[PDB]
Order: sequence, then structure tokens, then C-alpha cells
Amino acid sequence: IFDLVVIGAGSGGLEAAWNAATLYKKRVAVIDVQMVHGPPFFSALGGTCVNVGCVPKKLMVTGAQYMEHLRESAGFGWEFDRTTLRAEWKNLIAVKDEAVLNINKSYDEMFRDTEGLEFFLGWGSLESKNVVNVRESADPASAVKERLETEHILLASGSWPHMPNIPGIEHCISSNEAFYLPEPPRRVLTVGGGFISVEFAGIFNAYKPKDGQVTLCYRGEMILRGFDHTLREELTKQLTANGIQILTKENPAKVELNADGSKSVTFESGKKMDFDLVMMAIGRSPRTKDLQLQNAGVMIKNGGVQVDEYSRTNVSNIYAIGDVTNRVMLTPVAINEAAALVDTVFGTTPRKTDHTRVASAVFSIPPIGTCGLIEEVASKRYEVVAVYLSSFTPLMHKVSGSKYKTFVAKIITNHSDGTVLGVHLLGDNAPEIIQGIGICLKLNAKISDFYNTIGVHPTSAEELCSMRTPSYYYVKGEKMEKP
Amino acid sequence: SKIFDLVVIGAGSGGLEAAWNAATLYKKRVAVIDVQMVHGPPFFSALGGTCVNVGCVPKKLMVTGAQYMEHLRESAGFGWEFDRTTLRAEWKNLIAVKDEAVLNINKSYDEMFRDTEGLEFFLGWGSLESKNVVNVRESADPASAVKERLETEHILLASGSWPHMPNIPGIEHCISSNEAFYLPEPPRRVLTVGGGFISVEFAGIFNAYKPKDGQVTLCYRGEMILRGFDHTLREELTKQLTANGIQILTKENPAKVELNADGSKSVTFESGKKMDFDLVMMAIGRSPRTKDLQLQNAGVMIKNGGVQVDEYSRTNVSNIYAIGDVTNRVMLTPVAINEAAALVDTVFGTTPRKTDHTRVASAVFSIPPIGTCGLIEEVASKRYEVVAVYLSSFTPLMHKVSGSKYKTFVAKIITNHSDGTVLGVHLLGDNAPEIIQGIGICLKLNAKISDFYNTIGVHPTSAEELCSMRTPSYYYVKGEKMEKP
Ligand SMILES: Cc1cc2nc3c(=O)[nH]c(=O)nc-3n(C[C@H](O)[C@H](O)[C@H](O)COP(=O)(O)OP(=O)(O)OC[C@H]3O[C@@H](n4cnc5c(N)ncnc54)[C@H](O)[C@@H]3O)c2cc1C
Ligand SMILES: Cc1cc2nc3c(=O)[nH]c(=O)nc-3n(C[C@H](O)[C@H](O)[C@H](O)COP(=O)(O)OP(=O)(O)OC[C@H]3O[C@@H](n4cnc5c(N)ncnc54)[C@H](O)[C@@H]3O)c2cc1C
Repeated sequence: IFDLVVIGAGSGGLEAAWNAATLYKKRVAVIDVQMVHGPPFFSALGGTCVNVGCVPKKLMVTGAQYMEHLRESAGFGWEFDRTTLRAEWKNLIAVKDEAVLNINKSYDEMFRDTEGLEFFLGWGSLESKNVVNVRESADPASAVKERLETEHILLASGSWPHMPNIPGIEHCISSNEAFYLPEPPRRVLTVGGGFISVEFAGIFNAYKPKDGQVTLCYRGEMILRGFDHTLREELTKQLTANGIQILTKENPAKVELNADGSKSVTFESGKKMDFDLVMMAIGRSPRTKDLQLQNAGVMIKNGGVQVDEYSRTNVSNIYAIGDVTNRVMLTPVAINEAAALVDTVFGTTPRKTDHTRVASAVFSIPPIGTCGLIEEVASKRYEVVAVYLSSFTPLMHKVSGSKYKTFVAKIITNHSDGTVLGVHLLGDNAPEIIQGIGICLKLNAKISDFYNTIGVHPTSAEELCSMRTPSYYYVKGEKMEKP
Repeated sequence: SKIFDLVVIGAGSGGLEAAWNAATLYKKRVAVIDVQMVHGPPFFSALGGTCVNVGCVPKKLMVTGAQYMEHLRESAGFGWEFDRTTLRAEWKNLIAVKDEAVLNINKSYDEMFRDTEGLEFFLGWGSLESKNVVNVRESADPASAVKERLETEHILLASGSWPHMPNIPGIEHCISSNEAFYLPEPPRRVLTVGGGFISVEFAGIFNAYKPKDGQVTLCYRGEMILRGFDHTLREELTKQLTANGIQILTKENPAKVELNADGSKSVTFESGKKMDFDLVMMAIGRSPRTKDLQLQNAGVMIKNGGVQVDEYSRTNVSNIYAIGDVTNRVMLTPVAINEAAALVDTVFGTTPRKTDHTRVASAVFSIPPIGTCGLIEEVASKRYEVVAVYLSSFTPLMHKVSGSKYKTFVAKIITNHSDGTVLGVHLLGDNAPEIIQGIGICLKLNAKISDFYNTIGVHPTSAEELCSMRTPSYYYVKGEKMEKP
């Protein structure tokens, strides 16, 4: 009765569903737990990105950057009674809510108007290789609302926050509830060193009350493992310069709520500190459990569904894309894989996603843009590696007062032939600058291609066309320098 | 034998690049001449050139300042509140911090001269006595006192350009962009004459710093502002500038300017229309500065205003070269720098080098800005038999909530449809100058439209839209616009 059933109406799910029903005119059903965003299940039609991810995150980080603009405007002659300045968290949450709601509604119309595309509200799970059930709860004993027999199944359930099993974890929230907070915490602890932790630390820092403090803690020695160490070091200094406390090598042991409703957090070290809110942004896990993957023999490996490079699992009827495969957890990668799967299945030529050289950003204040390898893995994979590093205070920040805002640009090459293996940026607009650079690496550009291009002046991005001489090299993993 | 290896007239973007490279890479003794040590009246430009003193660097600081009017207004849609009745822009503070920023670069070029052996700076007006002697005199007047007589084996002409004032009655009541950088306080009614980037950028600056019942008017004698840019970006930018309070008078042409008794200027246009302003700024074009050089003493040819050069920047006279704005090729600082470095390699180095002037990316810092690289469709469709135009315009979600819902982002890619090669990319919207730099490297790489849409986007940005354009909106076959049925 159906050709494709997609469990999950998110970035990858909705893309594959549309791409199939429209381009190959095959009939598909998609399942999701909610129509509109918000509690109880948070994610809804549209997926994590639309509901509790990229889109609301970006509105909130933009709102948080206005603390920067409003302070820095003074260096250019804008005066106002700065004592009347107030950040109003619920005006931001209200506009965010409306913006997300309109995208949920939009997706509903898309089903109501595209023939051959049917949405089913509920929880999908595998009854067998060819039958998917839409039950009414995550529990596999709830009333089967619909039973769908299909010629193909795509799993696109995404991921979900991972909460540690520590005493008092019920007094903690994840990023999901952080999108619905009624008012901004006075003392908030954000646990984790990845992009979600770093981004929410910037958001809370801007909308915090008069005597507020944001603390970020990470169990390792520097935030953002997996990123370039110069960028990690420099972003730490700029985040602490903007009033965020960063506690590294610290990890919560227990959380117990005090009389006030505040939380006392005891760290593994014995340190004890009180906060009004504790957000765990420790990690995200593929959500496989409710799919009942054992009922069709779909194999999972490290928490996520095992798929081959064409997103097929081990049961030929079923495929999986997006976060549930645990490859690169980014919306554009899920959308890319979804189009590549519908082409390999219902099209003529098999397409597979290239997962290397994907550009991405961290929307911290200041932001990061990055594409390619970091020198630590580059020197492991190549015999001689050149590192070109440039760091400068942009002139607007000499004038704005924010003299600590160093822009960092770093290019890494295979020095034997000049191929750019990675470009890493910290500074304003770095997410916008890295997109063109992602196209360059996909075209296998060499460093001579960068410095033979004429620069757009005055911009930060022209620095990338002005890096001609390496700062140091890695020869067989050893750092070396020209004398 | 005789003394300098190179004398450079003009210590600006190209002159200082050429001078530096020859003295350090090639160990040549180089003399560089310019008329002032630090920016400002009377000669405006000085050590560093036009970009540093009265060009790129001061105007980007003033446009960043103007942009805060946007930020301060738009902050309210995200919940920021303050007593908006206390808000004022203090022009004098903006000029004071711009002056310090430019002064500090003037001071470091000076230090650079003190620190480099074989690089000498001479303060004065340079001109040719013959093809191997350069005079440094006290003023532009060819008969003023010779302050230095410099014998040389090679001469580089890097004198830049200057505002072109039209000969209309009353022009002496108008200023150019040079004086606009030193105005004591902001004009209440200002007219900027011209439809090019300098007129449009300053319109945005004046609009943000105008007083209480201030009005900025831009007039252009042709049909639409920014002739030479992409037509959608021209239409759209006119819409967005108008939406922010700038009045644009297209197809209006000034006949005369006269000074009213109170000090205001009265402008009568050729259509009989007449208006009063407190300041009238001419920004109708810039011309090569060749007059004072006394080029006829060496026999250097001039063609359509500028010094005639070949692709390697050699004039018709051996051992005399010219780069930058005086050659009237592409009047942009990075182009002048590139030419300078190619020229010193050709002359003192072993391998001849020339600048590629095609596919140069550039920006207009209007509010909102423009980023552009390559061909606009009207010239591409005349050079190529089939051209595909991909067009995408959308309101960034940020502006759907900030209140400025008129701030449409426009991304346009035009290709040679026979092989998919991207011929031009044109962008209007926030951060478009920063986005276009990476695209400039792609055009130099001869990227195809498939290489753009096969790149995974960075989400959420405006730039990822350039990776989402798979289908042409329309086409140009032998110059006529056609569409798929
Ligand atoms: C706070 C945060 C910030 C992020 N920011 C960015 C960013 O800036 N840029 C970026 O590119 N990525 C970002 N991401 C990651 C991005 O959101 C994901 O990579 C992307 O959503 C993955 O798409 P997907 O198709 O894999 O799943 P999703 O969008 O996660 O879709 C999953 C769908 O499955 C549904 N579901 C689950 N199980 C079932 C079931 N059994 N039955 C029915 N429905 C079910 C869910 O309800 C869901 O809506 C962010 C994520 C988070 C949490
Ligand atoms: C308002 C404005 C905005 C601009 N904005 C941008 C921008 O954002 N980006 C961009 O890339 N370009 C911009 N430009 C253009 C850029 O400034 C020029 O293209 C660049 O300066 C040209 O370099 P040059 O070496 O040709 O000459 P210049 O930098 O113009 O140097 C010429 C020097 O010669 C001197 N001189 C002249 N005649 C004599 C003589 N006879 N003797 C001695 N010295 C002499 C001067 O005093 C001067 O300082 C802008 C220009 C203006 C005016």
C-alpha cells in the first residue's frame, strides 16, 4: 500500500519523502510524534533543527550578539542612556516560538497539498521487514493507531541528548528544555565542551540578570575537542573576556536541590557550587530503542544503525540516514544523504554522500567556521604539512573597544603539492566566510590558488588570500621551522 | 652610472607595495615621493595613499558606524529595550576616532621608511624633468623650487586618481568625498550627485548620522543607480535604500548650484526642478592624476585620461612604468597592489608577471551591502551564445523578526550554459562582502555550477543558498531571454 515509509519527519526524513513523491512519483508515508514544537516531546514535524536545533538556536544567538553591538556602538559615536538597557528573555522566546510555529504549519500544508505524501501522527516501529506500526506511545504495547505495509523503510529518527546517571540528574535539563525556559537563570552551569554548551553559554551570558554568572564546565582540558587548538585557546580567552567562567577538568558528581529551589552541585574534585539551572550538554545519542529494530534484524553498531556508504543497512528493504547513523550530525549532511538514498533506490544512478571536507560553524560569540583537517590528524596522515597562521585584531575592534577580539585564520596544507587540507577561522562572520572555502576544498584548491586570488578590501576574508609563507611545518609528525 | 634604481611617484597602495618589494626582495635603492606625511587638508592624501587616507579604511569605519543605526533599531525585535528617546549619533566622535586610526597608519609607514635601508621617502610634488631625472618640488606648480633632483634608471608612476568635478555653474559650492571626511558636523539636507559606489556609500553614512529633520537625497542623471552592476541588485538596492529614508532622484541632472543668503545651496536641475540643501557632494567619477607629472618631458602617452600601459604595466617609453588608478584599468586597492608586485618581479626579477584583471571580486559597502565577482548577464549574453541565470531571493529569518522585512537577500549566479562554468556571482544583503571572497577563489578555479550545488552547505547561513541553486530561472540564447516550457 505504500512504497516508502519514513520513520522521522526531520531534516533527512522530509527531504527524502519530498524528493521521492515529487521526483520519482512513488507514494510515501512519514511518521512523527508531534505536529507543532514544544513539550512533551519537543521535536515535531520539521525535526530537531527546525524545532529545538539550528533555527531557534540561530535566532537566540543573533539576539545575544546585540549585547555586543549595543556596547560597541559607543566607539563609533552612538550615545544613549545605557542605564535603561534591559534584555527581555520572554520577548525573544515569544518571537522564536512564532518563527518555529510558522515552519511547522508550513510543513503541514506541504502534506495537505502534495499528492502521494501522507503524514501519520504517532510513534513508528518495525513489526517486520515490510510492516511499520504507528502506535500511540513509545511503549510497544500501546494501541496500534495505523499499520502500514511498505515496499521500503527509511529510518530517520535522529538523536536525543545523553543525560549521565549521576545522583540528582532529575534536577538538570538538556538543550530541549533550555528553549522553553520561562525566564533567564541568574547562575547557570552548562556542562559539556561541545558546540551546544558553548553556544548556550553565549546566549545565557547575554540575557542574564544583573548579578548573573554563566559557568561552563568540561571534564577535558580545553573546550571544543575536535577543533583546531589555536581556535580552542583563543575562543576560551574571548569567552572568559566576556564574563563566562570556564572550569576545565571539572565534572559534576551530584546535584541536589537546596531549600531555595537552587541546586548544589558537587564536582568530582570535591568542589561545591550553587546554580539556579544546570544544563547537561554532554552528548547526543542515536534514538534507536523505540524503533524495535530487532523485529526486522536491523543491525546497530556503536549506538547507531549500521549502514554502508550508500545508507543501506543489512536488511535490503530498510535504509537509515541522518543522526541515527552517527556519521556527521549536521542538517545539510542529513539532507544530502536523504537525496543520495532516494536516488540510489528509486533512481537510476547510485549516489552516496561525501562526508569529508564538510564545512561547519560554531555560533559562539565570536563564531567559528571550519572546513577540512586539523593539523593533529593532518600530520598523522601526511609526511610534510605546512601551517599558515594569521591572527590580528580587526580595525573595527580597535575602534569599538573590544580589543580582545582577535580574528584567527589558519590554513593547513600538504606541503608536498600545496593542497589545502583545512581552513579554520575564529571571528565575526566566520560561518559566512567558510562556505566559499568549502567549495574550494571540494575543487582541491592549492595554497597558490588562495594567494593568487585578489582580495576584497576591506574585509576579514581577504586575509585568506594574503597568507603566502608557512609559520611552521610538521615533518613526520615533528614540528619544524625554517631558520 | 647614477644613483636610484627606481623612483616611485606616489606612496599609495601600489607605490608602497612596489617600493617595499624592490628594496627588500631585490635589494634595490628606491626613492618614493608623496605630497604629505599625514592625512588631511590641504592635499588630503598623504603617505599611504587614497585608500588609507581618504578611501577604503576611513569609509569602512564610517559605514560600520552607520550600520549601528540598523543594529540599535533591530535589537528591539529580539527583546532589547532602552530609552530610545535618548539615542543620538555623535558625528564628531566618529571623525575623531577615524582620524586617530588613519594617523596611526600614517605613522607606521613613516617608521617603515626609517627602518628600511635603501628605501627613501621625499616629501614634495614629483614630476619628470626627462625620462631618467625626477624633480621633487615644493608645489604642483612646475616653476616652484626644486627641492630634490633624483637621477634614476627606472620610474614608476603611481599617482592615483582625483575627484572629477563637472564644469557646471556653481561647482565651487559643492564638495567631493575628500572634504566629506573632515566635515565638522553632519549635513541636515545633503545631496550626493552620482549613482556610483562612492555616492551610494556616503548616502548611507549621512543617513545614519543626519540630524533631526535631516534628509539625504541621491540624484543620478541616468535611469538607476550603480550602472555597471547587476540589474536585480540595482533595482533591489534602490528599494532598500528608499525604504530606509534616502530619497533617490533618478533622471535628474544638476544645471547650476547657487549659494543662498543664509548659506544653503539651491540646486536647479535641467528639468526646472529646484531644491535647497546644506551640503552638495559631487561623486560623479574619479580621473587619473597625470597633469602635474609633466609626462611630455619623457614622451609618455596618455590614452583616454590615463597613462597608457601594456599588460605588464610598461608605458610606451622604456624604463618608465605605471600602475594603479593612473592607468585607468580597475580602480581598486588590491588590484594596484597586485600590479605593483607583478611589475617589480618583471623588471628586477627573472620571470615576467602580469595581473589578471578578469574575475576580480569587489564590494559596495552600501547598507545593505553588495558583493560581486565576474560578469553581469548583459555582457555575458553578448559574449556567450547560451547563458543560464540562477536567481534566488529570500528574507533572512533574522529580518523576518527584526522588523526589517524589506531586507531581501538576493543571490544570483550566471553561467556559460554550454559547459556550466560560472561566469559571475552577484549578492545583495548582510555580509555579502565577506561571502564573495571565497567565491572569488572559485571563479579563479573555473568552478562549474555543479561544483557549487554539490558542496554541502553550512546551516544556518545566507551563503549556503549559493549551494542550493540547481535550476536556471531563465536563459539568454544569442542575447534573447528564453525559458524552458
Ligand atoms: C541544540 C542543537 C543545535 C544544532 N545546531 C545545528 C546547526 O546550527 N547546524 C546544523 O547543521 N545542525 C545542527 N544541529 C544538528 C541537526 O539538528 C541534526 O543533525 C539534524 O536535525 C538531523 O536530522 P535527522 O533527519 O537526522 O533527524 P531530526 O531532525 O532529528 O528528525 C528526527 C525525527 O524523528 C522523530 N522520531 C524519533 N523517533 C521516532 C519514532 N520512532 N516515531 C516517530 N517519530 C520519531 C523525531 O521526533 C524527529 O522530529 C543541532 C542540534 C541541536 C540539538
Ligand atoms: C572614497 C573612496 C572609497 C574607496 N573605497 C575603496 C574600497 O573600499 N576598496 C577598494 O579596494 N578601493 C577603494 N577605493 C579606491 C582605492 O583607494 C584606490 O583604487 C587606490 O588607492 C589606488 O592606489 P594607487 O596606488 O593607484 O594610488 P593612491 O593610493 O591613490 O596613491 C596616490 C598617491 O599619489 C600622491 N601624489 C599624486 N600626485 C603626486 C605627485 N605629482 N607627486 C607626489 N605624490 C603625488 C597622493 O598624494 C597619493 O597619496 C576607494 C576610493 C575612494 C576615493
